[PDB]
Amino acid sequence: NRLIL
Amino acid sequence: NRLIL
Amino acid sequence: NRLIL
Amino acid sequence: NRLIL
Amino acid sequence: VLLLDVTPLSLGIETMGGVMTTLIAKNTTIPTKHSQVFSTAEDNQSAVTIHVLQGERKRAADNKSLGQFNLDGINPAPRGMPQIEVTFDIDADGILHVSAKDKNSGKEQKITIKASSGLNEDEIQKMVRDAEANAEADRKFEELVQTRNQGDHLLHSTRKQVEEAGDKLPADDKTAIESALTALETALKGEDKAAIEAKMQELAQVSQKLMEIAQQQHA
Amino acid sequence: VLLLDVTPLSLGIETMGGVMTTLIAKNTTIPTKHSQVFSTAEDNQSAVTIHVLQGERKRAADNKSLGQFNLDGINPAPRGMPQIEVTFDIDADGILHVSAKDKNSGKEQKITIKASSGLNEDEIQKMVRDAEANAEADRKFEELVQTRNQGDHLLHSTRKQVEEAGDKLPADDKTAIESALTALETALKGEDKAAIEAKMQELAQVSQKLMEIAQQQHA
Amino acid sequence: VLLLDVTPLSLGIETMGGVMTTLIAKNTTIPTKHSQVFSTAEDNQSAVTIHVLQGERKRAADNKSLGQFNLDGINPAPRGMPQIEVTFDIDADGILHVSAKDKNSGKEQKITIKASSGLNEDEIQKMVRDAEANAEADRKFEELVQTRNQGDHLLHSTRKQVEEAGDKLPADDKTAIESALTALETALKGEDKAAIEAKMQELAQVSQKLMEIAQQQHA
Amino acid sequence: VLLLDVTPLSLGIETMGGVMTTLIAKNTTIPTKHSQVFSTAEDNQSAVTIHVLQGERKRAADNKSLGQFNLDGINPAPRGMPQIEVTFDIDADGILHVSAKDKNSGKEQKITIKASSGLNEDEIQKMVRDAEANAEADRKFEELVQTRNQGDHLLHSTRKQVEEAGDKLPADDKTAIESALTALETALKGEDKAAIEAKMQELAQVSQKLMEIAQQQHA
Repeated sequence: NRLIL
Repeated sequence: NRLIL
Repeated sequence: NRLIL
Repeated sequence: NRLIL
Repeated sequence: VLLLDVTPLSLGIETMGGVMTTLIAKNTTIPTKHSQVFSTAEDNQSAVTIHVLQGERKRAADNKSLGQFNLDGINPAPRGMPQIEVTFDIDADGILHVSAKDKNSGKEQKITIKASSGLNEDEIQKMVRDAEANAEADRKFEELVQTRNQGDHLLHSTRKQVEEAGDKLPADDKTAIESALTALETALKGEDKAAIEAKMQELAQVSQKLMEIAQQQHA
Repeated sequence: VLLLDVTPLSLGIETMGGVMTTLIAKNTTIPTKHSQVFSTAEDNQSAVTIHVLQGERKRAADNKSLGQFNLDGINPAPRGMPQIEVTFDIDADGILHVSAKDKNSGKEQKITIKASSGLNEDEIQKMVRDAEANAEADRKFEELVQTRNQGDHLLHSTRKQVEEAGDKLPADDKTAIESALTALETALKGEDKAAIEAKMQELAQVSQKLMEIAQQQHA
Repeated sequence: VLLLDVTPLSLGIETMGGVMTTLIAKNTTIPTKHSQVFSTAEDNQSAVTIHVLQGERKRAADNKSLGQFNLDGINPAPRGMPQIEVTFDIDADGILHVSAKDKNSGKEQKITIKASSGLNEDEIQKMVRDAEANAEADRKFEELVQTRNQGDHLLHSTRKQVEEAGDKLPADDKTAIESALTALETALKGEDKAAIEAKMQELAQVSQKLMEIAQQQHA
Repeated sequence: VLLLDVTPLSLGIETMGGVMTTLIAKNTTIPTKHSQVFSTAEDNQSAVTIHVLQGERKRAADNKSLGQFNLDGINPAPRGMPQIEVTFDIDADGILHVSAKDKNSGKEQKITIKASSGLNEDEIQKMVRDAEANAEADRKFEELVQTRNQGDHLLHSTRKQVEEAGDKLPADDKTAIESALTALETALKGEDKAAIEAKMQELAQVSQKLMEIAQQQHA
């Protein structure tokens, strides 16, 4: 569930 | 009319 | 010729 | 021996 | 004006590596609305967790957690393709509205964080001087997360390119490349920047033929 | 809290020399109340003018004028004896109340300055970077006002001590001292710090016998 | 110590979008050595230009240019794979050594910039207050470059995934996707963030079947 | 320039009340030379102690002591008349020369403080964040010292004016004034700002006839 730039 | 410290 | 991060 | 402003 | 409403601390979200990414900088005058577009970390990722943070530290865990919520229903796609727009909106009353919208589906979730939330004045002062006492340790942390993220990019992209290469890749090359991805994957689980860098370099040194194939494939 | 009420610019008053003396510093959280006690510049002064200022510049004239008012009815006294307490009080609504109270009479006057007064956000930013562009010229101005004020102190005190000395002072000494006070008075009207300093030094060099008499008189 | 040697302004390099990426922050004490790893912007890119900058502005062109040099001989590879390590090293004498090393070949080029180079004290002060006068316009510039870069990522990756899809992609889908990449490519040449965002959104809305194929291909 | 020599911390001297008075501000570029003129605290004072300080705290004792030296041979004079010029001169090599010159005699003493003296980088950072953690307690300290100094001025001047008044002062008035100076003298030895203010106010309330006499005496 992470977000990246 | 001035003020001083 | 650009660079990216 | 103090100094003042 | 004799007075301004300003944010006493930066506000943002946790991104990959456990870092705070700022959406609204410290001392921005409110009301204000800022947005940035983020994406997924893994292939076929179906949800993102928006973890809202207040503070000036680079490590998410060293900032104050204002809340979290998930956005689900992300359709299957390679990592980094989905576009998840995150907007931080502080109104005239000092209330923070955070929303995450998937631009493919138009699906959206929000969290609302009342003006009283977050750090009190004593913690705000503590935060600003801790960020200052720790500018160096935070920089080294930022550089490590950046290295780890670049290594994870190299790992994932190289694996995808080995697969697209198939038999175009010489067996000697594939053996060298695969042993090096295993070594990189392992190093990625640690905390040693120079070890990650070392395994990335070994992959670059053994992948020159693979790089040529992948370039040609789309040339 | 996600938000603070802070002063975007320092607030204070004009004191002798045309300088801004700050009562509430830039970025103080409101509500807040600060006071300082001031006095008169001349013997037998019957009134003081409170000129309220907003900004970060050392010269009063380079800051924003929020208003002025006078406090009258100061009873006759030597300069520097009356105690005029000036309080700056910003309430929860961002309204600034400035009062000046004479502690001998208990007489008081106020000005109230509504939250909307003073510089808008564009002037506030201009002010903060002008104060920064000019930190040096403002320092030199501050040092000149300080020199001029010390020279005016020396002028006035030395004149009072010549009078208390009367015939204890040798005629040669009084001639030297009086020519030097005339020279100091003249230099005080200009803008040349080193000329003021030069006339103050000449007075110190010719006043050593007067200094001894005045010391003895109260010893 | 009564004194420190510090950098009066940030130092770094120009990266994609015309932005200054900082390697050594303003007010770092010297000597100091910092490195970061960069990569190529295009498939089959054979060289990188290291443009060295001094200052606090987000636009490269608004900072002071300390020099530039090229590193050639980058072997053919997809954009973003090569690892070009850039190190900024300021020694005890205040001399800045900038090097770029390709970690695949071990090839390196350097520029040396003597302590006297860059902005004088008057420009340094002008720079610090210009960065402050322009924090907003610089933020909007940063957000536009970020949008443009994400759009260029989406353009390039989607083109690579259409090719890997081949006939797995339904003809209706490919028509929709290809018209949308043309529209995105065009928008990328302009300066209108919301137009870029609009063309990226249209691509996400028409690419859901392509996204599913590309995910499956490596699943 | 890629580099500047700047002062990492303010430098100055201890003045009456135990306060640090700054001669050279934090982050001034060297070489630099600044001077200010100080005077004596007591009638017939024959010497001044120059206590040199490094740091950002208002209390002298909370800053780093770089040295002290005395200037003797001040000729007898009322407090506040002698002119003792104190110059802080940091040369190109980072060496600090502090001198104190009596402008009446031309007598001078110096201390030289080598570039390596004072706080190391770890204490410098600690100092800057302590000054920040304590901006409030330091402000209250500054306001107390200012009150105490104004009370000491009122005490001393009123005693001198009672003496010059002699029998012009009505016996009722002198009794009231003398009991109030005793009360002020006592309050001056403590730490309670409002008690000092209270005793100063009582003196102003009982001294209105004395004030009129002293004004008339020099009118």
